[PDB]
Amino acid sequence: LHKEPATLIKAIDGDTVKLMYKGQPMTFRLLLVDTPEFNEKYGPEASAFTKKMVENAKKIEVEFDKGQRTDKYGRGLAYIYADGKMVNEALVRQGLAKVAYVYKGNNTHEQLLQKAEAQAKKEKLNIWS
Ligand SMILES: Cc1cn([C@H]2C[C@H](OP(=O)(O)O)[C@@H](COP(=O)(O)O)O2)c(=O)[nH]c1=O
Ligand SMILES: [Ca+2]
Repeated sequence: LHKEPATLIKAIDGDTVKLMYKGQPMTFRLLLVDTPEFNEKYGPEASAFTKKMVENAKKIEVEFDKGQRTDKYGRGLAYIYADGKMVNEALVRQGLAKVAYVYKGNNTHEQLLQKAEAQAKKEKLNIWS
């Protein structure tokens, strides 16, 4: 996989963010994770976590997997990195997202994220508390 540049337009929630990519505004949905909706428990905390990570970054990058790059709603599907740290993973490691939506051919970082989840769960963090 390859990292590509993007810039933040606006944080949205725990697992969606609006970025400018190749000069065009797009909503991205984070691969392989599910954060609670804002109205659900840990939703606000997930929103806040993602917002802080992307707003504080000097450099946002997008990394598409090998499969589908957009979902049926037109959202980009990618791993998102903030100053080199994967937001997807960081969410899972902090117990603010579950590994989820693992579809074959867009699952390159599945094992990485399952490992993060196992550690979050062992720590009894957030969703696992
Ligand atoms: C994360 C991801 C979501 N989706 C679609 C599946 C779900 O369809 P439904 O809307 O029919 O449930 C929805 C979940 O996104 P949200 O968790 O953002 O609601 O997005 C994909 O198609 N591919 C993906 O990789
Ligand atoms: Ca969600």
